[PDB]
Amino acid sequence: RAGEDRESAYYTMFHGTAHVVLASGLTIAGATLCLHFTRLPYFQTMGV
Amino acid sequence: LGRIWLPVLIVVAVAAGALIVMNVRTVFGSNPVVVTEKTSDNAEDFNPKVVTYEIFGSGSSAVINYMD
Repeated sequence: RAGEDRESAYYTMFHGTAHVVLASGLTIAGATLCLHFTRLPYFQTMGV
Repeated sequence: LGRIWLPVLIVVAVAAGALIVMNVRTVFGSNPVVVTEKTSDNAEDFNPKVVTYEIFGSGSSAVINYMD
């Protein structure tokens, strides 16, 4: 919508959001992996 | 410390998290059985009171009943 062509639009999209998606995924993965350190089996079996 | 501040703080945070994990993880359980205390008395025989029964008479023999 800004005006770039499809090639430049694709490269701009990747440059601007590649790291953010990875960081969000890593936060979600790491947070859930903290359930592995609990004591109740119901919580612990959800981490991995 | 432009290139030193980050790893040091990361290590500090990791150590704090590990400490918290170690402290709280062991609190669960830790009370499976209850054992009552024992307080007995010394069972000894010092200065025991002595009770003596005596039966005597002009007869030859007798029939005797008593409480121990």
